[PDB]
Amino acid sequence: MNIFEMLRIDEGLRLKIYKDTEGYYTIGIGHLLTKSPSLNAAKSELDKAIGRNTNGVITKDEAEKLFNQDVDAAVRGILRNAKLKPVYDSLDAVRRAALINMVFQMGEDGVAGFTNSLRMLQQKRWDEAAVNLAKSRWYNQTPNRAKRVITTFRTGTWDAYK
Ligand SMILES: [Cl-]
Ligand SMILES: [Cl-]
Repeated sequence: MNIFEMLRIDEGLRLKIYKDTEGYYTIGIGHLLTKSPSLNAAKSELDKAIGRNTNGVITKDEAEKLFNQDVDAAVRGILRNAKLKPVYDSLDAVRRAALINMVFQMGEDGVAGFTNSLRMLQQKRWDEAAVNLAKSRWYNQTPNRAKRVITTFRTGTWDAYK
């Protein structure tokens, strides 16, 4: 298992514009297009992102390309973030995947706000961090996915994904 396969399990793949769990226009592998309610504003962002007139539909290859950029940007955002970087550097390979997953879903600012859990992860207090991570809107809103990420942090194994 690796970060790509992990995220592919959590986000799915859709080749036509769809609405995410929050109700926002998305396409491919969890690629957020816009927070705007307008489907046209979404199609516009979509075409800008792909470099062609898509009419709301893309191919698998195009979906995968967006995905590659998005994972890349997630990692680089962590590395540039003063709050996140030290956490990431402290972690083993599996748990690093878990932090990347959170960042991809909720953005850098979002994760960076989990101050207390971050400190606990850094200190390697697994069980405590798992308990604190669960007290969040994130966990309340997407409990199945959150549990999977949380289990990855607690255990340092890919069990939740197998
Ligand atoms: Cl883009
Ligand atoms: Cl869920």
